[PDB]
Amino acid sequence: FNQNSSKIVNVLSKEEIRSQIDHFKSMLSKPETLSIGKNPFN
Amino acid sequence: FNQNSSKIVNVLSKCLNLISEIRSQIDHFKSMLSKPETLS
Amino acid sequence: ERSKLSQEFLYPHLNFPNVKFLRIFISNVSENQPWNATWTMRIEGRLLDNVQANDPAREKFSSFIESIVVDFKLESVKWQYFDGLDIKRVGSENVECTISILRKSSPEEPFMSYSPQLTAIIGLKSGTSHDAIFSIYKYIHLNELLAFENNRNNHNSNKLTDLLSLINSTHLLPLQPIEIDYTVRVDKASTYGELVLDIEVPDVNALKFNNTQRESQIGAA
Amino acid sequence: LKYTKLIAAAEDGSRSTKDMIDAVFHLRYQPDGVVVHRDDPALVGK
Repeated sequence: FNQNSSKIVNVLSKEEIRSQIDHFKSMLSKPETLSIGKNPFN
Repeated sequence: FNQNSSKIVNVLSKCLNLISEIRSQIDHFKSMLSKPETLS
Repeated sequence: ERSKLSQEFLYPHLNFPNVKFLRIFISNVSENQPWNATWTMRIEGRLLDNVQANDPAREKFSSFIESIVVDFKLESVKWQYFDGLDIKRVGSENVECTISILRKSSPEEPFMSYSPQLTAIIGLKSGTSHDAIFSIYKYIHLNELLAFENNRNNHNSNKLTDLLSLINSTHLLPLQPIEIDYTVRVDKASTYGELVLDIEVPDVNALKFNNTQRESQIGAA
Repeated sequence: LKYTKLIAAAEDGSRSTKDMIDAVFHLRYQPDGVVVHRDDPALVGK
């Protein structure tokens, strides 16, 4: 999935779309996980 | 993995709709990202 | 014993999780301005607990914080290693600034943050060296780049396995700080409840109870 | 095993996101390590 996303974005390389491509690439740089801890107040 | 795949597909669909061999490539990319074939 | 380092045994600990949760407030309170200049802004911190503020033995917000930097666009404040940090100055127009907050990192913590050149290839922000090496090897095997390997890893990471296994070692980096952009509000007297950000801090007790109770040690026993 | 049905339901396409996470979770979870609330409707109540 990472390979295909990067590939099709490098192909989309060829204003709004520029800022959006920047946003996408920054988002790909940082994926999100789940942080789980105890529950202080029931 | 599910959440990240979903977010990436949404923002890519938006960016592709905003930019609408070049035309055929864009159409094929739309078709590919429509369903999660990007994994396979 | 061979797979002590793979995140498959480290990431979730639903029986005894490894992290606590800390909440940070960024605010400023304009007082008696023209309607001189008061300019105080505060960074507050508190652990989400049923514990009350008045009770002693509460952990200070500065217990687990390394560096706090505030750069204006005046003068820039840096803190090196109090539940709140207050900064009061003179001036009334307005300012916007960058805040960098770095968190204390335990030695018991087993996860290293990856560099953007890595987390692009593997959809993982942080993992041990073992995970990165295993995934890179799985990658070069998956694309048949195999003992010479030539590509995407080249242009991203910018000759052989003995070569790559240290380029990647260099790629692993120490904990990076949190960056925020915050604007002081001069007409907006109280900016207290707007910017609240939550981060997770290590729980050393859980790490200590976990690394001494591992499948390897219990199996050996 | 304990999660043999929650695992199966995850990749079969059913319960795509919220259904699953609520099924697992007592413990507290946030959607990421760092969560910033640039502006919140309930938090401005302080």
